[PDB]
Amino acid sequence: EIKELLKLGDLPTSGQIRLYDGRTGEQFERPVTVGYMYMLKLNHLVDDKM
Amino acid sequence: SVTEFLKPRLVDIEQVSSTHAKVTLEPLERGFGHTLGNALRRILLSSMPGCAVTEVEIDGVLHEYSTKEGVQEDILEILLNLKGLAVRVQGKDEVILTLNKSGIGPVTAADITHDGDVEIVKPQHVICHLTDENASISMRIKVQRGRGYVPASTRIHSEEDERPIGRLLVDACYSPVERIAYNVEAARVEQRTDLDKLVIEMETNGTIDPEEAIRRAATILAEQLEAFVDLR
Amino acid sequence: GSVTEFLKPRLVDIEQVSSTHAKVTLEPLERGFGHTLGNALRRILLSSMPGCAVTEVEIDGVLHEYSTKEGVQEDILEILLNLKGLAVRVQGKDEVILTLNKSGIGPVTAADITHDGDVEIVKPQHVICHLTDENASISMRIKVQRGRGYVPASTRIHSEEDERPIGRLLVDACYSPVERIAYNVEAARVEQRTDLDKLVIEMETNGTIDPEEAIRRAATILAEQLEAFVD
Amino acid sequence: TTIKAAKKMVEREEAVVWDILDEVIREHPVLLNRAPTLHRLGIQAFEPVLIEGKAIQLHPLVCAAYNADFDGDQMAVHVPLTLEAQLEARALMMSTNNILSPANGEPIIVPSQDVVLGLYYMTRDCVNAKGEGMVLTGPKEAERLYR
Amino acid sequence: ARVTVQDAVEKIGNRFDLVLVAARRARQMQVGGKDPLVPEENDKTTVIALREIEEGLINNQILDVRERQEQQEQEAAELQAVT
Amino acid sequence: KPLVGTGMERAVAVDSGVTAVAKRGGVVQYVDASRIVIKVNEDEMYPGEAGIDIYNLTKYTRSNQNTCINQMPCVSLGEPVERGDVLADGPSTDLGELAL
RNA sequence: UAUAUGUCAGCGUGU
Ligand SMILES: [Mg+2]
Repeated sequence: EIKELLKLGDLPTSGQIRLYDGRTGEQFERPVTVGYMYMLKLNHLVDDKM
Repeated sequence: SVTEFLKPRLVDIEQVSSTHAKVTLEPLERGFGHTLGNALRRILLSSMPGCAVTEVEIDGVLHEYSTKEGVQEDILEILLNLKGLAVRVQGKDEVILTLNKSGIGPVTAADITHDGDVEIVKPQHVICHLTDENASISMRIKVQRGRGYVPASTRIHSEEDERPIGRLLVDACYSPVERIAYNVEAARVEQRTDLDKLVIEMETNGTIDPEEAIRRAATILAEQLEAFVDLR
Repeated sequence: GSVTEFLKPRLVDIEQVSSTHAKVTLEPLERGFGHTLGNALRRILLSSMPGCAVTEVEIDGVLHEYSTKEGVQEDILEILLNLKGLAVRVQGKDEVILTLNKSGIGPVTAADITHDGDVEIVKPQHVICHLTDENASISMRIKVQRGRGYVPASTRIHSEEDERPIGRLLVDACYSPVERIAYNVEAARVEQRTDLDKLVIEMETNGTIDPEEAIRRAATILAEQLEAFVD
Repeated sequence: TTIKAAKKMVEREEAVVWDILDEVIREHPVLLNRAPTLHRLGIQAFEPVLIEGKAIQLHPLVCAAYNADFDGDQMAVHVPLTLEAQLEARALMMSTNNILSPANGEPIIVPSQDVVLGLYYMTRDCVNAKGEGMVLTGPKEAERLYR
Repeated sequence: ARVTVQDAVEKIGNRFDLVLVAARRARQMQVGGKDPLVPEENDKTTVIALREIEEGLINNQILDVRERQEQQEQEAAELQAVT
Repeated sequence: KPLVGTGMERAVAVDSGVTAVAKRGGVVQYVDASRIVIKVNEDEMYPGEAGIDIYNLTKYTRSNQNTCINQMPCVSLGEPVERGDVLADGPSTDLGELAL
């Protein structure tokens, strides 16, 4: 089902795309898994810990 | 071979939209296309001057973490909306615009008072919403020209007369560009086959022209390389 | 300062490890500019530096790379590898042909090549092969050409299209004078801004030109490329 | 001229204060210690380098010695004062001096996650890759060709 | 600069009295107003003391001999001044 | 909102008292960043009643963990509403869905 | 360095 949903859009079914290095502009030798992940910010702030 | 390098020239500029734009550099020698594209992309994404909103002042508002009677959006939400406003300033380098609105409706960027030098790229950019007939909003917006991302915390360091209660600081993102991409393709010049053509696609906020941005990036790169030209 | 004002290096330090080895330190630089400058210089020096290098060579009595000759300690492949490292400076024309003939016992240095006015050898003591038999002799015709960057022999053999004349072994051409270039970006502080960039460039060349001259030539090439859009 | 003036200047964070701070920390070791000090290697002396931000930057290779991961772990720093304490930190408790575990003599500085993967990927062979079978003059030529 | 003290350790041979000798030399430089026996490359007192210990110019016996010589010359000077 | 969820965000958001849930159906007579006035339908009107429900959202109130508790309206003026429909989004809620 | 006035419980976080 995930692969079908990926195919519905213009995205590869493998889930990995080709990425280029920002600093050097050279394409990475292997495909890298990119996507969207739900990330949370925990209540452990560095400025409150110094 | 020693002096056979072909100087790239700005051939065609394609403005597919108000923000999206495409520029073409041709001809380019083998290998130079990638170098030039990477350098231009890295320079444009970081060191492009532009105008942004710095300080705001509303008559009935004392601090960001407050509410105004008759507006749907919070004061913090209003500041966040103003942060994304796109405005171009010609010569003043610092402008104070005034906005006044009343009645039920969406208060957008088109309601800002007309100034000769300034120009609003997106008049339909919504700022807030008034949900009461007697609700009235009056606002003063400070627009400054700068470079890069300067958070308000660093600007707090200035201590001349402090700030009156009611002047809200807004983080400034002076960069007009938001997306830069480049690609090298085969170029046809006379009967030479080993030539490249560079296509640069730029998505910005509409406050800068692609040709001006390319010229500025090239000037910055040349100024930086002038140190290596005379190594001493 | 100003929106159009950018930081420029003022701690340019040059360390000469050897006659062909150098290390250049530039500080300070705007954040992220060190990577751009280093990558651009590295790419230009590695791929787009004009220079003269050996293209092909023919040796009497040798037909292919998988051949052997009597009296030479070094193999044909090792002879080609030694010829690859030879550095030749030509100010006369694009393509030159030199002849090397020797006989006896001992090494065959680059000083034994026939003298030509335009062709200059920066390392006359460069070792090509060793002759172990006094009756054995070595006679080869080296071809040097002017080009840019590195051109592997596979591309040349795929684009020769001259029916592959016998005895003319192809050898990789290292036109670019640079033998190795690396660049590092370190943290540098001015006043209170500790996030500035400092660029360290370590370069070894083949001896034809000084590494500082190579840096100057690369910068000049980039400036000439960019002059169209400079205002 | 007085202690009060120096206090005011360091409170105002003048430009000369940063140069003075750079001068005083040139070769003054600092003791980094994790909360659970199970064994000897739980506290080690390091040379400080001024950085921005708000988090202490730790060398990866010593993490296995500290049993510390960057998941939210915290570390404490102490400043030796007398010359004797500084010399003990430099000569006895320095990170470079601690290379073998006192428990069994095994080394404590080993690549763990990314160094090993990078070296494994770099030192590998494919039976049919770009530029296979050619002859190179040395490692510098190989680096030039790869770049 | 200094990254390791292994050569200094082998020059002294114990690694425990080496700290004491280096501390004595550093106190002599910092408080006694002495002068380094090695070029001063803007290094700290402890680093300079370790560096000059490394090439064998300073040890316990040498420091004791120099202290004895200074004490004897100061005693001779004060005796001459008294007389 | 979580792009990939489990479908239990709505239940968690509604059951907790963070969000403002309409007690009776009607239309949004008056909307504001700090208060909402809903004109209830005649079906749910009690006899001898004015017929308006007033919800006063909490704006920037300190929580037990020194965090910010803020309620933002999620309805427009004149938009019909029903019983059990969320009128304002509490902290970490997006249109009635939990958003951590 | 001596500054304005810190002690016990309960709860929680990381190894
Ligand atoms: Mg942990």
